[PDB]
Amino acid sequence: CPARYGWDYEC
Amino acid sequence: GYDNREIVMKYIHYKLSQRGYEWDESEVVHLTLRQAVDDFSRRYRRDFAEMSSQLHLTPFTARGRFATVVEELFRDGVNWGRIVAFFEFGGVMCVESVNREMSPLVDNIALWMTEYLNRHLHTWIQDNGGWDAFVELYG
Repeated sequence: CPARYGWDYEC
Repeated sequence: GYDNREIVMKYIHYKLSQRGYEWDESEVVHLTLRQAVDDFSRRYRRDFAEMSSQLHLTPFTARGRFATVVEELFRDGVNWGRIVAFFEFGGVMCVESVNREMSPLVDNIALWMTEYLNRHLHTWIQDNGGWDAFVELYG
């Protein structure tokens, strides 16, 4: 998904 | 095999015990969640703090506060980092409920987390390698 949290960049 | 309700309740049970409160495999998954929340606490503390901010809790606003946070978390998709954050958020809500003399809300929060997992998260988990995919990395 659109990264809105730091953990989104790992996924 | 696991039970989503068992996982939610072990996690909440653990987080309450951390803060000195006594309430009342799925175990391996609960332990995986603790490892992942610990990991994220060292790297995404600002994101955890920003989600837990604006938690002004009253029994008649508890559900609406839960729904707003969790619906914003997953509105444009589900990933494993958002599942970790969902657990952290529900745990924090449970300990804040006890700190503010609203201990009846703990089992409601466990129910809202269980329904939300089952209705909105479970199919994504199953389509993306099951709980095993997560346990494999953090177990």
